[PDB]
Amino acid sequence: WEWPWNRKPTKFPIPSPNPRDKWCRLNLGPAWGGRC
Repeated sequence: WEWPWNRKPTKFPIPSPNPRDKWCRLNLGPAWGGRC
């Protein structure tokens, strides 16, 4: 009860990731549609 753990981080590591992150450039399929 005396150590710096306030306001935890954000913006996970490594830039706009390829892996399942903002992926999809067109209309998907399996469990998608219209949306990303």
